[PDB]
Amino acid sequence: LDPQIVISGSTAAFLAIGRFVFLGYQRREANIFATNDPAGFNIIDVAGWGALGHAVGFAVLAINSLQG
Amino acid sequence: AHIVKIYDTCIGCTQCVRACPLDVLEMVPWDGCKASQMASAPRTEDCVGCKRCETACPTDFLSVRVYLGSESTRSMGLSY
Amino acid sequence: HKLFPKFSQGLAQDPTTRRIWYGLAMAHDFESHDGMTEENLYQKIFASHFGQLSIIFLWTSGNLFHVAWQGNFEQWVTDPVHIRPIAHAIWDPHFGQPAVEAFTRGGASGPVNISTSGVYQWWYTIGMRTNQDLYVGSVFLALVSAIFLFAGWLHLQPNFQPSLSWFKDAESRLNHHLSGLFGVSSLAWTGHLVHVAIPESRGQHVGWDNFLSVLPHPQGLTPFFTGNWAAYAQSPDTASHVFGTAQGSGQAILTFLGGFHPQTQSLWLTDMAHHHLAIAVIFIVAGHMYRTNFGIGHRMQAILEAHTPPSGSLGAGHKGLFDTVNNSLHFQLGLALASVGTITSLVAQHMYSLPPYAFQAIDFTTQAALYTHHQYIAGFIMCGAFAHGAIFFIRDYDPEQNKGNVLARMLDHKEALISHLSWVSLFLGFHTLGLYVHNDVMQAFGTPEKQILIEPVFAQWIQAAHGKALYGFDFLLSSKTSAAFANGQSLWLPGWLDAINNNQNSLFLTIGPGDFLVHHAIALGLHTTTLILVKGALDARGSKLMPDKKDFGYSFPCDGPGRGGTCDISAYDAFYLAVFWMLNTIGWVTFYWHWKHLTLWQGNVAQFDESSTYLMGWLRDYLWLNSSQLINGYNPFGMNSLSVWAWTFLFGHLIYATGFMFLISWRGYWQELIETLVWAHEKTPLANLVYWKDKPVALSIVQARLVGLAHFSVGYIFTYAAFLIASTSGRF
Amino acid sequence: GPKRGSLVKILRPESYWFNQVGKVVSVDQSGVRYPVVVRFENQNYAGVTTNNYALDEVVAA
Amino acid sequence: DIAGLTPCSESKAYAKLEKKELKTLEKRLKQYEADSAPAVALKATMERTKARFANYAKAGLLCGNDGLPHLIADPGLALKYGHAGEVFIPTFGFLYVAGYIGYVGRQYLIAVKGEAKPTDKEIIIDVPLATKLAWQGAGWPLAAVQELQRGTLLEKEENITVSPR
Amino acid sequence: MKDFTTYLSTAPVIATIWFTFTAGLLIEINRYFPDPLVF
Amino acid sequence: WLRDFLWAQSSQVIQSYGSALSAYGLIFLGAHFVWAFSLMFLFSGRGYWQELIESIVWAHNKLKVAPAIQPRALSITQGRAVGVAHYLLGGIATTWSFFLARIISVG
Amino acid sequence: PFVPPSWAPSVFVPLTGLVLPAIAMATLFVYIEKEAP
Ligand code: CLA
Ligand code: CLA
Ligand code: CLA
Ligand code: CLA
Ligand code: CLA
Ligand SMILES: CC1=C(/C=C/C(C)=C/C=C/C(C)=C/C=C/C=C(C)/C=C/C=C(C)/C=C/C2=C(C)CCCC2(C)C)C(C)(C)CCC1
Ligand SMILES: CC1=C(/C=C/C(C)=C/C=C/C(C)=C/C=C/C=C(C)/C=C/C=C(C)/C=C/C2=C(C)CCCC2(C)C)C(C)(C)CCC1
Ligand SMILES: CC1=C(C/C=C(\C)CCC[C@H](C)CCC[C@H](C)CCCC(C)C)C(=O)c2ccccc2C1=O
Repeated sequence: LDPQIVISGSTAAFLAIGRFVFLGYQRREANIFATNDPAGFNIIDVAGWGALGHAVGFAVLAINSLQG
Repeated sequence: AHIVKIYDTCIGCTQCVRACPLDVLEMVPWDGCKASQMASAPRTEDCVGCKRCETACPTDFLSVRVYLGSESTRSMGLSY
Repeated sequence: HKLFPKFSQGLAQDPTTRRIWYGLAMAHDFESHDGMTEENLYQKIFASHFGQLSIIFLWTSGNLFHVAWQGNFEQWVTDPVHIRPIAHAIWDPHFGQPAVEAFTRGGASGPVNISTSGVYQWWYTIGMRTNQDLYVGSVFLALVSAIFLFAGWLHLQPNFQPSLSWFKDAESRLNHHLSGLFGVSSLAWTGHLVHVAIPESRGQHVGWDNFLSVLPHPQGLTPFFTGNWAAYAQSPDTASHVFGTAQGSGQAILTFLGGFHPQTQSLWLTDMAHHHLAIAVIFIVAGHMYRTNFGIGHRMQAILEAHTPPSGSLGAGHKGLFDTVNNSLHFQLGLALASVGTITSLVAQHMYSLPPYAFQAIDFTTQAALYTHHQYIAGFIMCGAFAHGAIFFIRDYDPEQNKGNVLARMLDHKEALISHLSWVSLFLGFHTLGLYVHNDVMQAFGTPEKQILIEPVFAQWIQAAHGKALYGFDFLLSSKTSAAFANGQSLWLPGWLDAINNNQNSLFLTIGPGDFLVHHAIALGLHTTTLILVKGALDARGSKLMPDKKDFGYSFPCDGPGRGGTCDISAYDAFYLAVFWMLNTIGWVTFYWHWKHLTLWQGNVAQFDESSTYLMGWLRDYLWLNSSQLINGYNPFGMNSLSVWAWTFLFGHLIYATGFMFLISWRGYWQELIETLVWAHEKTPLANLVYWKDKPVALSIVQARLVGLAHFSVGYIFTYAAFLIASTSGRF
Repeated sequence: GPKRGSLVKILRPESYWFNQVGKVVSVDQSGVRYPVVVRFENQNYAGVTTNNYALDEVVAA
Repeated sequence: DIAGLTPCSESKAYAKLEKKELKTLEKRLKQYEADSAPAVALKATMERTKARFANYAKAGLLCGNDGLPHLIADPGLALKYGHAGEVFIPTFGFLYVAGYIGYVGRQYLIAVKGEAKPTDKEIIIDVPLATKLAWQGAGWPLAAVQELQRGTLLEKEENITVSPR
Repeated sequence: MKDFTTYLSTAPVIATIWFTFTAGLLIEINRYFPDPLVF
Repeated sequence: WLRDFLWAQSSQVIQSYGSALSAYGLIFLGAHFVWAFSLMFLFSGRGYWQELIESIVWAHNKLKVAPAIQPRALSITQGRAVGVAHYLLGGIATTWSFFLARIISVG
Repeated sequence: PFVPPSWAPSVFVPLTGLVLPAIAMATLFVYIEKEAP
């Protein structure tokens, strides 16, 4: 199998989907300290969305490894 | 010593006073009821907490209340 | 006046013997001490929880030490079917030589006790093989107990006292506990299983010597970081595997097979490994939910303010409940005790039917002891949950900070609650008692064919839904053409089906009309105990007989003989009355459990099926019949090893009976008797030179209820434990 | 306040006859705090059938 | 059949229990005279025993592994397999007579509250009014659902409650 | 005679008569219809 | 006493079913029941029962079936009296059934 | 080197059965009855 492609693609997909379409909703519901990203997408946002990306990627890899 | 309180619903029927087996309560002048009499508890150090006063009171709810507090030799009714 | 107790000067100025008992009974009620503030309250609670931790680890280290020095653990592991586990040796100088001969059972030097606590199966399953491992564990846990005792001393010191803001920080505590204390501990236990406990069952020693040189899997961490996780499930243990050796062994460390190991009749170690790994990942994910000092996370008060439905069916919803859970400790203790009691019932219900440890469920006395132990623990903890809920209503409930939410609306319809609990209790009592008395009259008059035997078709429908092919419903796991049957068939169903269609285990036992009647008696006991406990929680603020009940507190004797008489009117007295029903209900569930398992273990389940539908069959075939070898423990012909359980059986009957004295006879008789005794001592010459320092009085009313319930419960527990252990160990 | 013989309804929540109906006996016209004398057909736990109430504790319903 | 239960007319332990009870009765019978009163009483007992076993095997009851009749309490399963006469028809018969008793008592209470001595009618029963309500209470489910639909079945919140309601 | 029927109208006398009637009705039903378990 | 008297001699009462002594078994169980039933009165107090009756009275008020004679919990002394009476009846009747079944069967 | 010797029950059981209960009950009885200054 291709572990690097699945993990990097899932991480890129979840980081992009949290960077662009779920940023403003997460800011509305919430209402380290400063980055120079223009949307305030700081380190802990990277950590959360990359954690979800690695989790879904390893879930896909495990379900593929069972072949089921 | 126990805690005995008198509330303003008292109608000065004197029933509580004549029910205490220890002479703790007494009637004082007052202007809040037609009888111009109110109970008072100046000697709660001798009160045992038998609650005969609460049984004798006619008002609903009670105008005399006994809250069992810290025990002494007088409040435990000990003759020894 | 006197010093003791140092927390209450109202008790310290008591000239009577009431001072000693009320200093003992009020020592740990810190909220009502002299000069108690809120920070001081939380600090003493934190140190007390350290003290409980140290006592728990010292208890476990003592179990390990007495097994390692006095047990037969290195001899038990070779033949665990025919060798009895030894708890601890007996040094009783009151013995005689027949007792020393009879308690020297085998294989021991002197008199020993045979353990029923089941620690040999648990320790042998998790990898213990020698006594030296148990000595190392005992020394390690004594060291951990000393560390927790020192930490309890340490966090009271003024440079180490936490602030009030540290205790009321709910999000940090749930995040750290759900992540660390649950998930990291379950992950580390998966690490223990994979690294030690699975290779010990394969016949390979893995200790602290060689665990950094023994691979748990022949390809270490390459399937884990490749994502080829199905490689760790390849080649599991064969169905002809001898536990603790390499014959019939496998290579896998994380399977999901279902059912039981064929020899030990217990769960697979790889299944428990992937169990703890899955829930470890789930708890570490769940512990990243709440908002600490990192910007992301949920805010619990915002969650509580959100969940309020339209149309006002819950009123203000969950508004204002964050300042009633976080500010109150009795609310938190009530939630904790409700959860822990239900989980303890869950532990008992899932450990009798799905036994986890190797050669458990062939040691029948261990099964009966563990089930009965955790069921009575769960019953006491549930009564404590409702008791501290009533204490919450009396002390901590602010009605202005709860104007319109769910908790005030419970007090608004409390009469409908208590009335419908009264209705289900009366219904279940009338019809369960009527069916039992009917069947007893049919058995007495010689016609068993007339007796009302209702078939439990709903729980049998559930058993057919789980895969049991005895009742012929054939749906969802019992039919071969089902979607759930076909989807689960490759992976976990072939073990579950083989284990559920066996009638030699406790996994989904065959049920019938006796099981019907007893489950409705159990529902009766639960709904009645819930009626008394809920009625004590809700009428704690006051009733119509006593509207100002919140002004007296939680535990006051009565309000006197006026207004018709008000005896047992406090919420404490409702707890007192509900402990009897808790003991009753757990007695019903343990009589039922024990007798159905005795008829399973003997072979004749037809005896239970024929005799459990009428109460004379209970009294004749479970209590009279299974107490023959118990009461023959000692006799005028000699004694044997069951004489200690016969003495404990009579001991429990005696303590029970002595508690009846405090429950029936009340105070003023005894106070007049003690006044005559005071006269008799002060007038007797040459003994009145000795004089008491504390004035003797009788026990108080609340103290009488507590002492009577205490003797009652201790005699109840000792009587049933003596009967259960003696019957199950003597006849097997 | 209310007149003699009229039916009233009690709003004192710690009373036995709260949310129930009685009959006014007399209303004292002095500066007494609880002038409204109401009899009830059923007795309380103390065997009493008469209580004194204030003006804002009775509603002629 | 249902839950692996055999019918009682097919069950063997049912016939064994029938034979065992007849054997006990004839062992008690064989120590008397022919035309004596204990003999007539025991022969009537044996006749009722045979009639009872024939009636239980006739009604289609389900027996277990011990030969005793088992009852089925599920409306659809019993209506499907012909077991409606053991729980379902008895539960609606009970609800008819229990609601009869409750409705007659409720009408007696509302009839006697409108007098100058309701308690005196509660101690000493008005027998003609009680018999009138007892005969009129046969249409209690119709009158019950009519009092339900008008809002006169319930008292409003003029009930007695505690200070925290 | 009016007072004797008033005494017969009292609660324990009517409870005795009514439970005698109800018990006797059940007894006669269980005599003429011996041992009903179904229907 | 527990084994050779009570346990041993209750054989006759516990196996009296299906014979003419079955009534002694029924009254054995019934007497045990009544004895236990007394403990509810002996161990409790009328305040709890009065409040329970308050809730039930509310339920009856909701359906217009509250009696004109007000439901009251038993008095303290009547609770004690009911307790001791059911206690005595239960125990004595238990020993009655035991004795009679025993001595009629082995006599 | 963990095993306590063979005479250890004959000393430790009467110790915590008689001597430490006696010292404990005596110290607690003196602590209960002590007058406050
Ligand atoms: C989970 C932990 C937990 C904690 C931290 C607490 C804490 C508290 N409880 Mg709660 N409670 C709990 C669980 C807990 N409880 C459980 C499991 C129950 C059910 C039993 C209760 C039921 C309960 C009631 C009814 C009350 C409390 C009260 C209290 C408070 C004071 C306790 C005290 O000072 O009495 C000191 C305790 C004793 C002196 C115990 C006496 C010994 C008992 C009766 C057992 C005797 C059996 C004996 C050991 C057997 C020996 C046999 C022999 C042959 C060897 C304190 C806040 C009281 C309160 O809050 O008042 C307002 C109170 O009234 N609790
Ligand atoms: C075996 C003894 C025993 C029995 C039968 C009961 C029965 C009951 N308890 Mg009690 N209880 C007991 C022991 C017992 N308790 C003890 C030891 C205590 C500790 C003090 C308590 C404390 C207690 C509390 C705190 C509460 C109860 C409640 C109840 C009632 C529960 C509802 C129900 O099941 O109705 C079914 C009815 C029965 C099982 C009773 C039998 C009724 C018979 C069948 C009817 C009459 C038959 C016959 C015609 C009579 C002829 C007699 C002749 C002289 C005329 C029920 C009456 C609760 C309650 O009131 O709920 C509504 C409640 O809150 N009990
Ligand atoms: C007290 C709760 C209760 C429970 C646990 C059951 C249990 C059962 N019902 Mg019964 N039933 C009940 C009360 C109950 N019933 C009541 C009050 C009625 C009158 C409305 C019925 C009327 C009824 C009919 C007409 C039928 C059942 C059937 C069944 C069986 C399968 C139902 C199913 O799979 O759906 C899941 C279970 C539930 C949702 C519980 C409620 C049951 C509802 C009321 C009926 C469900 C019928 C179901 C949709 C039809 C399945 C067809 C079958 C061939 C697969 C199951 C043993 C069926 C049967 O005979 O199977 C052999 C069937 O045909 N029931
Ligand atoms: C007179 C009719 C009558 C009616 C309609 C009701 C109705 C009710 N009762 Mg009440 N009750 C009654 C009399 C009645 N009761 C009597 C006589 C007693 C014993 C003193 C009780 C004691 C009682 C308790 C302890 C409880 C109820 C409860 C209830 C409710 C649930 C149904 C139930 O479980 O009853 C069950 C029936 C009984 C427990 C006893 C009934 C006895 C007989 C059969 C009825 C009386 C017949 C009457 C004398 C006939 C006179 C008519 C004639 C003069 C013309 C329901 C509102 C329960 C509740 O509150 O749930 C919401 C509940 O827990 N009742
Ligand atoms: C904490 C749980 C625990 C329990 C219930 C027991 C129980 C027993 N021990 Mg064991 N013991 C334990 C832990 C325990 N032990 C540990 C961890 C060790 C290693 C240090 C020992 C070392 C030991 C020896 C050498 C012997 C026993 C013996 C015994 C038996 C006789 C009682 C005795 O004299 O012990 C005395 C207890 C000790 C010597 C050690 C306990 C020391 C701890 C620190 C005490 C803790 C204090 C406690 C929490 C509160 C006390 C004060 C309070 C009561 C007011 C009895 C079965 C005797 C025996 O085997 O008879 C056949 C015996 O000879 N024990
Ligand atoms: C700067 C910039 C940029 C770039 C960016 C990037 C490139 C980023 C990345 C980032 C990243 C790349 C991140 C990551 C993250 C990750 C993480 C944070 C992870 C975590 C993990 C986890 C958490 C895991 C876990 C686990 C384990 C350990 C075991 C198994 C199970 C699981 C899977 C669960 C751009 C160009 C756009 C633009 C310009 C600016
Ligand atoms: C008094 C009080 C209190 C207490 C209370 C209590 C004590 C309670 C208890 C409670 C409880 C004790 C509860 C329980 C619960 C449980 C539940 C509710 C469960 C459920 C379950 C489920 C839902 C499941 C299901 C299932 C099945 C069966 C199978 C299939 C699958 C599933 C999983 C789905 C408090 C603290 C609040 C405070 C106030 C006062
Ligand atoms: C259970 C119990 C009660 C409740 C018991 C009560 C209220 C007695 C109920 C007796 C009957 C059931 C009520 C009266 C029935 C009437 C004759 C109504 C007619 C019913 C027809 C079926 C005849 C107490 O009042 C009490 C008081 C003091 C200490 C202990 C206890 C106690 O244990």
